[PDB]
Amino acid sequence: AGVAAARVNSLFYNARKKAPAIIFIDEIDAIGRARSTLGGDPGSMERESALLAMLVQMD
Amino acid sequence: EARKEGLTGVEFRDVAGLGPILNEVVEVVEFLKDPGTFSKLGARPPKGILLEGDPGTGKTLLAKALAGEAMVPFYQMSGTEFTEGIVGLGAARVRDLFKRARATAPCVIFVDEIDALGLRRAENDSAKTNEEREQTLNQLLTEMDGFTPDTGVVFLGATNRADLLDPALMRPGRFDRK
Amino acid sequence: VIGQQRARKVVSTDAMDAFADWPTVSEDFRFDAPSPSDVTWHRYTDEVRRVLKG
Amino acid sequence: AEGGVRMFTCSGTDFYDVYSGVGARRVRETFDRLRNAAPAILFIDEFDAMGAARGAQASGDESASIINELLVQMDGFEDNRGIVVLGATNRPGAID
Amino acid sequence: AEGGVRMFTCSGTDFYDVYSGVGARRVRETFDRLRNAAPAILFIDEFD
Amino acid sequence: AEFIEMYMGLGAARVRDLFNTARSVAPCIIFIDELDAVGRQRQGGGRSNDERDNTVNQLLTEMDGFEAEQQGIVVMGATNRKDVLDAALTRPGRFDRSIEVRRPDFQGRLEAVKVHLRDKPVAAEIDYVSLASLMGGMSGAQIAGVANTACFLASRDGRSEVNQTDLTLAVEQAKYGRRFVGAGRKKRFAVMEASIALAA
Amino acid sequence: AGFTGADVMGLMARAARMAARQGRHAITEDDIYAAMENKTM
Amino acid sequence: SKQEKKESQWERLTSSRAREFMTKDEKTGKMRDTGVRFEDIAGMEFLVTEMRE
Ligand SMILES: Nc1ncnc2c1ncn2[C@@H]1O[C@H](COP(=O)(O)OP(=O)(O)NP(=O)(O)O)[C@@H](O)[C@H]1O
Repeated sequence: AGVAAARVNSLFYNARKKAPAIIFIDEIDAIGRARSTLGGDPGSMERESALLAMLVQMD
Repeated sequence: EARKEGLTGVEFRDVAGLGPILNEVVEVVEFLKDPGTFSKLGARPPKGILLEGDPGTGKTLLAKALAGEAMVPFYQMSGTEFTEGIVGLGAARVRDLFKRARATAPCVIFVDEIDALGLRRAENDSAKTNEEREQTLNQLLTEMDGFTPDTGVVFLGATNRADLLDPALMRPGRFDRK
Repeated sequence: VIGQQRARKVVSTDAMDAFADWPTVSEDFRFDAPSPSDVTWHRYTDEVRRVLKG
Repeated sequence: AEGGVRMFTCSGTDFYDVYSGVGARRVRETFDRLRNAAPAILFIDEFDAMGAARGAQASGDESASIINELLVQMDGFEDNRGIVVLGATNRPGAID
Repeated sequence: AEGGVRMFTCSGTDFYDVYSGVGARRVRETFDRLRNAAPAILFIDEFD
Repeated sequence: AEFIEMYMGLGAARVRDLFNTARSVAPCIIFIDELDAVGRQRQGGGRSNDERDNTVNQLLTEMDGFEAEQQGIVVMGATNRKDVLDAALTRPGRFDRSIEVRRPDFQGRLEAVKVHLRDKPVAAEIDYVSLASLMGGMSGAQIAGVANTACFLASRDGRSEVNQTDLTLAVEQAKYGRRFVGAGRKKRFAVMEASIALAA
Repeated sequence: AGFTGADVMGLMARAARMAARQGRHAITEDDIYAAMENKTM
Repeated sequence: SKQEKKESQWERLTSSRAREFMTKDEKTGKMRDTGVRFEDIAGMEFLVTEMRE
């Protein structure tokens, strides 16, 4: 748990460190999927947590 | 403590209506009573047979009837008990019993209601419920895989619904006959 | 059907005489003739009535 | 009143637990509690909750654990010192 | 600007974090800051 | 079978593992079974799809993905039905060639049965044309099973070989099956079959 | 027709970029129209 | 040790895993390249103009 968030954090951070650069996430469908309202499984937890990190970083 | 009964007292005469398939048990009973005579030409014994039949068919005693015919150490306990509500100790009983078998061979292990561990991991249940069930079932997989035919221990699984079994226990060389 | 399970034996006749039926199992080989026409249905239900009365 | 024994009461769903296996532990606890106070009567209302059939509910793990633990508790029950277990329910056929 | 009052800004994502022991403290902190800095107006985007 | 599991992200992990070790041992041939059970259409369905298709798209980024190439390794997959696979998987550029494996032909059975007898003690009065024109419709595993039952029945009979009649029975039992019927019901069967045959 | 405020911001930014592509440092009116034309193709 | 074992395990698990291109991959003296430009792409005229600018 928390590993996906730390990973996107490190990616975006070191990308901001060597600016100007380009990031390319192919197939964000597996990470930028719309958050559902059902499903209490850990996978949803980590996926939307990575999604939150992705968001707050890109904004 | 694991329920190991020394000598059984259940016979091949005290079960009826299964004569045609009974041959298998009788054959296995010779292999385990004389493990060196099948080391003669190399006839491969079963790794472990999972007894199948909807409940009330007697899957428990006819295994214990094999145990009585062989007077070998019979090891029985409920597979469902391998997932008590504490993480990590479910697999502990597995290893304990498998070394007990490797020590008191020639013996026969029996665990009715193991498909409770071998029913395919649901896509609707809690992971925390399935996580230690996962861990225990993988303990059984890896342990009974670590078993040799020459250790002189026959495994017996029992459940009523074969269709819910996961394809990992359905592997030949893990559960050869059914 | 969304079936069930009970500890009962087979019914006296109605579940034992259901052994002569051969139901349908696959959906793409089901036959159903066109329904009768309420002037044919008259004569068919009249045959049923004759059987019951006899 | 005619058994000269002690009476004990609880409900079935009392053994259903949001925590895994604690149903089994509380089954053990009740069983030993009654064992040390033999002879006695142990009456259980709401019985079909714990004594429900297998698979007919969405609680395979939990109810399965409850029933197997209670049976293996009363399977090896040879030290019955005059006690009884009286489970009360409305559907005797839906029982396991 | 028309009311002539201090303004603060935040966002739903912040207080949201799956690890324990944070949200309640962050909310209490925001509100006590506001209180000590009143009058004010706390715009909070994407409240949902 | 080792790609289907519900824990967090392990499918994509094992996919990356197989593919990076095949890149390290390159050149190579990566053959994979059970593709229809995993490579189904990405959609909502159940909850498992939040994981199930995840693995899939990791698959998708190993065949073509980025990196623009690795060596040019050959990736081969066995699936029963192509119509059920994902759209991205079956696209020219990830699976260049597509070949069908039907049931054995006439001469196909002719050859498949005779290559299955050098491992069998057999006689010399064997003309495979009758079997090839007699076993039409079966798969290869069923021909091998026919040979297996022939050998086992030769053992249980007390002989040392298998000739014409031997195979004929074996295939006749493998095709038309093998229960009691009363002598009262048997005459119904006889009357109806005889009437149909007389009519036709 | 059918736009939103965000799309209006984006369209005037596209017009700025379209004028810059023409080398002109002064955004003219046609850039506006130019926006609609490049979204089309 | 006992404390920073899991720190190392963490930042290994939680490391950056994006492949880095067009930076000096001078572990041996290289820099990873893709090797396709706006000429070996034939068809998306509009997209190539957009990204050119
Ligand atoms: N095939 C059988 N032949 C004879 N008696 C049988 C048979 N199956 C079950 N029994 C009877 O069932 C009783 C034993 O039941 P038990 O020890 O609880 O195992 P079981 O539950 O019936 N087997 P299982 O259905 O797998 O749980 C005895 O009275 C046996 O005589």
